[PDB]
Amino acid sequence: NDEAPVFTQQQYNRLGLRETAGIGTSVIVVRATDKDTGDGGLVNYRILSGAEGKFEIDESTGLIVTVDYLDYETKTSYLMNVSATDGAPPFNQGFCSVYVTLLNELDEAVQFSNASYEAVIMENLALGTEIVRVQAYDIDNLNQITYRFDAYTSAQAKALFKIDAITGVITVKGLVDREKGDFYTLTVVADDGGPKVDSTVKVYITVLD
Ligand SMILES: [Ca+2]
Ligand SMILES: [Ca+2]
Ligand SMILES: [Ca+2]
Ligand code: NA
Repeated sequence: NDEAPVFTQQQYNRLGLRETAGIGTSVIVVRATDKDTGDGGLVNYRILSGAEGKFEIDESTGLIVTVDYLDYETKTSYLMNVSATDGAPPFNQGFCSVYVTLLNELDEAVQFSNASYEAVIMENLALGTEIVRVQAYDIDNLNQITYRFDAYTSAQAKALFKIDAITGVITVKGLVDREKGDFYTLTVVADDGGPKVDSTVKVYITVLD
């Protein structure tokens, strides 16, 4: 027991670890010195709490790495308790903690302001009349949404309506004639500039005599 291990820092800090970091990514290196000779000065590294199944420490190297995927939107930061135990009886311990905070990156989809949208209009509505407004909210809270009609929205309905790529306001583009169509189901995509499979909503437009 001549002395116990002392880490080089009380709290280690890794700030802005990318949440989309891959498995095995280097997080931070800890180090506890023990100036006893032989096995009394040889320390074994271990996490006691706080990693929540996302981090693993090398017992010998003291390197911490990730061990599955991270998520800013599920947990923004981690505080792990680490021990260093010397290699001979009586296995004296030393202690630190490790603070990891995550960098929010654009890896999530988008929510809309309702389940769907509806508009009831009359024939021969003037051009550029506002019909309804689609609005959506980047889950990631990084980007603004851009709005467009999806690929499968019909030529006929692309001729009659236009959505604003910024405001998401749908306006009258051409002349709505009842006999040509009294009801339209539009599909609006909200793009966040991100990866995800496209977030869409329905707009149901009804035309009256
Ligand atoms: Ca010792
Ligand atoms: Ca995320
Ligand atoms: Ca994110
Ligand atoms: Na998003």
